Amino acid sequence: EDVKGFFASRESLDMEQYLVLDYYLESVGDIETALAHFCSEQSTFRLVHAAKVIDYEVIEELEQLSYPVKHSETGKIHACRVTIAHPHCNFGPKIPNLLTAVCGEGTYFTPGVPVVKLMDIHFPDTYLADFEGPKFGIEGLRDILNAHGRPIFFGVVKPNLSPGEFAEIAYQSWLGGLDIAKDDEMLADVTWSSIEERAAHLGKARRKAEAETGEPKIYLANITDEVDSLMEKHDVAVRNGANALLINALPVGLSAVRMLSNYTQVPLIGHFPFIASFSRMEKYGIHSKVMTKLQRLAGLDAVIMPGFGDRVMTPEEEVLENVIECTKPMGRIKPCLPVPGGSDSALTLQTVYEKVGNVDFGFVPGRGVFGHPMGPKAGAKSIRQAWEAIEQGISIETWAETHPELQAMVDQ
Amino acid sequence: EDVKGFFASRESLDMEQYLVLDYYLESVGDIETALAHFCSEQSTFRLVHAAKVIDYEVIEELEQLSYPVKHSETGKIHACRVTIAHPHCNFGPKIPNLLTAVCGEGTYFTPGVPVVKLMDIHFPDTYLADFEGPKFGIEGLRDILNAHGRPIFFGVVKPNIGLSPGEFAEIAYQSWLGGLDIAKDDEMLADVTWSSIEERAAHLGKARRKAEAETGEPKIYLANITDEVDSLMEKHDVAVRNGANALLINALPVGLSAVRMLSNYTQVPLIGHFPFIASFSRMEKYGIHSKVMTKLQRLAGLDAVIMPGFGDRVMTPEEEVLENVIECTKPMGRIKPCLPVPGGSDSALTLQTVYEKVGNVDFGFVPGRGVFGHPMGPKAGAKSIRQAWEAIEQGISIETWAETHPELQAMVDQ
Repeated sequence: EDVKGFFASRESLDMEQYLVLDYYLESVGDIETALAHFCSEQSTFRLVHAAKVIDYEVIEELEQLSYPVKHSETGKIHACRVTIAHPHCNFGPKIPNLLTAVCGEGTYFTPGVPVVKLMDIHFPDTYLADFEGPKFGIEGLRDILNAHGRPIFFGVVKPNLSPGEFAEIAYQSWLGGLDIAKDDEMLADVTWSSIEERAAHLGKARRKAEAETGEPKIYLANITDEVDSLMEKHDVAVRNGANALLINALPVGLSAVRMLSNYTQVPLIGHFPFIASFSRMEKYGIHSKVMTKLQRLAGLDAVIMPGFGDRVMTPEEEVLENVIECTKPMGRIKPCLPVPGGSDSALTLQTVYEKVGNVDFGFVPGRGVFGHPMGPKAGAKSIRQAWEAIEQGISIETWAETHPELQAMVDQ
Repeated sequence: EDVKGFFASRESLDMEQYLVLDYYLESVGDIETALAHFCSEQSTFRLVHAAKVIDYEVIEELEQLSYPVKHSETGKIHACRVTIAHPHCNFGPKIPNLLTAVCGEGTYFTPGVPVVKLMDIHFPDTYLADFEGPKFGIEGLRDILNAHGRPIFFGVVKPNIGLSPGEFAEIAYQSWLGGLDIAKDDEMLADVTWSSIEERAAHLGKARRKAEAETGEPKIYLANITDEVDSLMEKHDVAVRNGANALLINALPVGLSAVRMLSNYTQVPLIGHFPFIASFSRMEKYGIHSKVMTKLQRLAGLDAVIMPGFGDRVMTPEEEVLENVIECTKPMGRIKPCLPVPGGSDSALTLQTVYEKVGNVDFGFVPGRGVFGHPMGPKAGAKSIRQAWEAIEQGISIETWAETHPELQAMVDQ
């Protein structure tokens, strides 16, 4: 009768053979018993195949679960933070198998553990050695744009229009200094706007804008589609002048992202639909930073994510942790570009740069580029003017005094 | 203000062009304003491309959101049930594009609507006409097993992980001799180094064909082929050439779109398991109802869907389990019904209850206890399941039947 077979010191294990997982959970009844059950349900106690508790913290006794969950369990309720060593031989370097083991039936259906949140995953170099990661990363993107020492400026072309109407809006934004003009993540391959039609027009406007400005520009085409169509969509879009591709990572699945990443001739950027369904509860589900880390592992060169601003429904601390997962060392896996999209404009650029602490982010003005009173071109110009005020250590308001496009933005 | 441009009568629309979505939500501020914003964030107003409110019911005023979400909005909080017509021309017959539209950025990040649960999807026949659905479904599985007028009996071969393919094979073989239909891989044991798909399948395939010869009855070896999307077809071909005659996939981990791809390729029934689904479906008032995922799995082409089942220790309410059961079996255009497999705290002793709750024999039964851990072994454990079924058919109680049936009596004893 042995709960203690699911407990090990980190020092006693060959940690190259284990992933390290961090969970929040609420247990019912004897704590160590619940934790062994949790370990057993996610694995087997085979010495080679059991997941093992390497540390835990009891936070507090609770009078009640945080969320009502049907359970027949009897006993004291405790909140716990738990660290588990999980042998990666059980699943291998395969994203669906990883998900199955660390957030699968054992994770959420262990008797006596009704409330669980997967908080972090740490991968040893041995495990990472079987993954490719981003082909391009931050520095591949910067090389394409010849954009050095500054944030990367994104524009979501509004509205969503015929390929030729879209095209002239995008063209103006690039002329005024935007790096990347993208499709909305809800705008892929449809009847009024096929990927073939859109990509031809946008590719022509992109190469024209590169010749008129003397600077590289990116057309970011959304190719979200059925898994069996993604390679063909890549080929149509690239042939026509898209030089970066957007994918909705969770709706297509992280394994599909990995396959497209191995194929792609151009940077891939991931958007965030679906993730909130399992990451919003503060004490249940999967931390959004785990997903950001997984998208990077799968090979996205940039990750669009919720950003800063009081109207964004993700805590600021959580945004900053997602930012770090994109940029931090991870074996030989390239860093990807964090693109925190909040209630942003020329007026919020300084705040975001200050919160991030470096220039390795993408900025997406939600308003005041395409909504700017002087047009899309002057809206893009106001963003570049605000960046230059920041480089000079001058206030936005002082800079605006001599730069009319930025002044119009301060006016609203 | 044209809040009212996002409101329509169902009768004013050509409903063949819309999906019908049911949401629970908690709005902040003016109700109809929050609803129009919700509609707009998920779509645009263009007469062709806007999602529109066709009905809503204000349930109550709340003092506080059900969960404490970070939000700036101020105002009266209301719980609402809302019915939205969403034009399917925006996304087409494409599972990832569907998910992006109805549970994506707009769904969860509309200002003034911090708490949302997607409760149901209804698809018109027009939209269903571009999907295949299950190739085999319930009747294709019954035809393979020649199992009619009874549930389909599953057994998860256990000890689950860390066994030899030859060790695995003997236990599965006894269980088929005992009367089990389907011997399955663990959902956490796919293609790994001490137990490759090629070695398991060869051994299990040989035992299945022997058990068919020994019993005179067809038997299924259900092989777990969960893997990276780009390997699934090759794993299908290895398992099938070795004697797996059905394949198990973890649907959400591989992605519903990859399931659709394998369902078009497959020569054998595909069965979906449920890992991951709970991370978004457990909150009573947030995320996606599990029945939506069951419906989507069916649409993607799974022939059977393993799901939480009945029993006090199962962390899914009974009413939710029964809703999932019906999503598998109900009319859905020309989409075949799939076999619901509600896996609970089950044994020979709980079979009558499940039959009673379901109300027909179109389910899979998965004992958790008393088959492989039956005092007399795996053959006697499978036998006790079949004896319990026979007692149900005669309208005799389990304990009366057990008097003359030793294998069943042991289970009554424990």
